Amino acid sequence: RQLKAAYSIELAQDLRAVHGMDADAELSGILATEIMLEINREVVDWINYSAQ
Amino acid sequence: STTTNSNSIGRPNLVALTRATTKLIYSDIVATQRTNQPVAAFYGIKYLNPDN
Repeated sequence: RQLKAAYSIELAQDLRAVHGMDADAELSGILATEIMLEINREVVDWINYSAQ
Repeated sequence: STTTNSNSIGRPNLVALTRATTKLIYSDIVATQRTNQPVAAFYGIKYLNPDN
């Protein structure tokens, strides 16, 4: 499983300013968390899939 | 592809104030002296020839 993300440099500046959060870490904090949720869903999904 | 159109700016920074004042000039153009009563009296003493 894999995922990608595309953030512009100027967005990193604006997000670092104004609000005050690093634009880079959020996408890493989103993609990695999202993938783990899907796998954690797939394990649950298979159980109901295979249940009698 | 998160551009800068996704993040919405907050309060714009106030960089500069701009007042408008004339180069007021009356200390140098006239001669001033504080009067201690609501009526100010100047003395004009003139030197006259025998023809006034």
